[PDB]
Amino acid sequence: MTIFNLYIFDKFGTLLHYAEWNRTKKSGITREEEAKLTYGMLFSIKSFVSKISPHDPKEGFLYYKTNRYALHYLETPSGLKFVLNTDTTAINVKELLQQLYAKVWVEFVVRDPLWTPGTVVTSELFQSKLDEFVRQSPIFGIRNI
Amino acid sequence: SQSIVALLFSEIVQYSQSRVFTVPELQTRLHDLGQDVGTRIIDLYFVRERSSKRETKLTQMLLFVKTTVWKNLFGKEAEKLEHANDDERTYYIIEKEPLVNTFISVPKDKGSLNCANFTAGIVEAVLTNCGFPCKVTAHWHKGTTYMVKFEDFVIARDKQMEEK
Amino acid sequence: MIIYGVYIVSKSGGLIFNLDNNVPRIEHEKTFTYPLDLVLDYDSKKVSVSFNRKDGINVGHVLVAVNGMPVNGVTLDDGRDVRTTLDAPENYPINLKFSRPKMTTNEKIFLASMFYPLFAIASQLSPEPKSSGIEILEADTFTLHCFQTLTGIKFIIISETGLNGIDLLLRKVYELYSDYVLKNPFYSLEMPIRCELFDNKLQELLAQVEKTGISNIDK
Amino acid sequence: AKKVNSEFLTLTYGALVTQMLRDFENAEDVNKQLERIGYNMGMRLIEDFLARTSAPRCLEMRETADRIQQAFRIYLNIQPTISNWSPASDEFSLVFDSNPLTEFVELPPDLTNLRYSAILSGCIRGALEMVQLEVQCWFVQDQLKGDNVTELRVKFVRRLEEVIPAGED
Repeated sequence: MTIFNLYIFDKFGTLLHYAEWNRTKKSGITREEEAKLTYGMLFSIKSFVSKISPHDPKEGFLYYKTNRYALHYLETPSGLKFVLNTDTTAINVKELLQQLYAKVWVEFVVRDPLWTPGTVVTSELFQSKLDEFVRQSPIFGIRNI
Repeated sequence: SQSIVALLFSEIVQYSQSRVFTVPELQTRLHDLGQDVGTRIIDLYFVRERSSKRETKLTQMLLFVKTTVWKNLFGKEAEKLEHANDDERTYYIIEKEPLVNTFISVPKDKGSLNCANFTAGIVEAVLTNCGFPCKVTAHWHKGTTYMVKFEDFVIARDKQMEEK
Repeated sequence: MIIYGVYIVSKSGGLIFNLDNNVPRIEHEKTFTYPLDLVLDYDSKKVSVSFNRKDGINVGHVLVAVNGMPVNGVTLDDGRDVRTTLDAPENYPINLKFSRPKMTTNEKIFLASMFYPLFAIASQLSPEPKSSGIEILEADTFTLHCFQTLTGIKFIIISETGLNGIDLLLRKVYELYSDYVLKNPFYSLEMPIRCELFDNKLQELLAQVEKTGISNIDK
Repeated sequence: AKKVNSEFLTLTYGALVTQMLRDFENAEDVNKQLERIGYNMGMRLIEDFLARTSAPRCLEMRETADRIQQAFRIYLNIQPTISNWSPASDEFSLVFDSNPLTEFVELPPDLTNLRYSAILSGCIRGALEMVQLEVQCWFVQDQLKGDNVTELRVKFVRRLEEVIPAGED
C-alpha cells in the first residue's frame, strides 16, 4: 500500500514532475491544471499563515490532514516545492522528503547535464530512482508534527 | 429535553416578534400566554400537590402556591420572598433562575423585558384565580425579580381578616 | 494548551464569529543610529522592513510608532512621513517602535473568506476515492483543527501547535453552538452571532481550558 | 435529564395553538404557520441531536429512521416505533403512542380540518433540510383524529448531502 503521488514545483510555480503509484480517484481535471491549482492553493496557505501567525513562522506551513487520507508539504529555500500524498497515520515524512530532495533530486536531476534548468524532468534514471527511493519505505501514513 | 423547551419557547418569542410590532405589546402577548398557563395549572394543583385542601389567606397562599407551582413547573421554588412595608401593596417575589435562559437570552439592546414577564403572567393568572387580582412587573434587578400589586378590595379584605 | 483564537463560519463560509484569546504580537525598540540595516520598504499602507531581521525585529514587523509619536499607515501622527523622518540624518540617534500588524478585524474577515475555499477545495480531486476534506492543518507556530458539523457549519480554532485532545473541545464548542441557536433559530447563519451571554459562556470554556482541566469535560 | 415537566411543555404548545386560532381565523393558515415554525425548529433540533451523538450520515433510509426515532425518544422521552416501509424501502411510517404536545389536549369539533401536532412534521422537515436531506413528512394518522396513535409518513424523495462533506451549496 505505497504512496499515492508526489509533486514538484519551482520557485516560479511550474510543475516539474508528477509520479503516481496508488491514487485511485480518477481525476476530472487534466493533471497540469490540477498542478497549477495546487500550487496556487499552497501559495494561498503560505500567505494565510504568514498573516495569521502568532509569531515568526520560521518554516511556516507544514501539512494538512483529512480523516481518510493525508498530505504533506516540503519547502526548499530556493523556492522549489515538494508535495506528496500519504495515508493519515504512520511515522512522519517531512524528513523522508528532505532526504529525497538532498539525495535523489540533487543527484539524478541537477547533476544531469541533459536536464535543462526549469523544465520537466524526463530522465529514465531519475524516474526509476524515484521509483526505488519510494519503494525504500512504501509506508502510508503521516501523523506529522 | 431542556433544549426542546428552549427551542419551542424561542419559536414563541419569534412568533410574537413577527406579528407584534413593538416590544411592550410583545411583553403583553407573553403575559397573555402566562395567563393561559395559570388559568388551568392552578385548578390542577389544587388537589394533587396542594394537600387537596383549599387555602385562602394571603401570604400562606402566596408562598405555598409559589413553591407548588415551581415544583410542578421546574421543580425549583423561588429563592426568596420580599413583602414591603413602605407599600403594603408592594410585594416582591424573586427567583434567580429565569425560565427564559433555557435558551440563553435575547439581544440586550432592543428589549429590556423578556420571558420574565411571561412567567409574571402565569403568576398573575394563579393569583387572580385564587382570589387575588394583581398586576406584576418583571425587573432585571437582582436577577429575575418580580413585584406584585394586589387588588384593593382584596387588600382591604385581608387587612380586615388579619385577625379572626 | 493556550488558545490563540477561536472561530466559526457558515454555509456561506463567512466568518460568523472571531473571538480572540489575547495573544499579543512581539515588539521591539532600539536606539537607532545612522541609516538602519533594517531594510525599510514602503508597500501600500505598510511601512515595514524587507531584510536584516535583527534583534528580534521580524521582516513582517510593521512600523507601529516612531520616537514615541504614533505612525499611521504611511505617514506619522504629527504629519511627518516615515521617509522624511528617516532620511533626515540629524534627528538620529533615535528610537523606533516596531511590531507586527494585528490584522484589523476587516482583514481577518478577508482572511477567513479566502481560507474557506481551501476547506471546500482541499483537493476534492484527491487520490483516495470518495474522499473527505481537510480537518487538521498543522503550521509553524499554530495548528488549525476544524470540525465539520458533518452537515453544514464549520468549526475551526487556533491552538498551541504541540497539543492533542482538542477535537473533543471542538465537540464541546459545538454543544455551546447548540445552546445558543436555541436562543432564536431565526437568529441564523445570515446574521453573525455576537450575543454576549453565549459569548461569555464560551470565554468560560476558555477559562476552564486555560487551567489544567481539559480532561474533566466540564466546560 | 430534561429538567422540566411534561405538562409545562404541553401548556406552552396549547398556548401557541389557541393563540393561532385567535390571531388567524383559518385552520389552514395557522397550520401552515406552525409548520413553518416547526421547520425552523428542525434547523436546531437536528444539530442538537447531532451534538448529543454524531450519528452516521446515511447509508440507508432505516438508518436515518432509527436515528430520528432515537432523537424522538431523546427530547420527548418516548420511544417511537418505525414501521410500514416502502417496497423500495425509501419511505417509512413513525409511531408515537402519546405526544406530550399532542396529549393533555383534545379538539373542539369545529377544527376538524386542523392538523394539530403538525409542528412535528415541520420539525422533521427543517431538521432534514439543515442536514441537506430532502424528505416529505405528514401525519398519515394523528392521535386526535380517532387514530390509535399518531402515524407519520417520511418520503425521502432525493438527496442533497454528498459522500464528501464538501456537498452542494
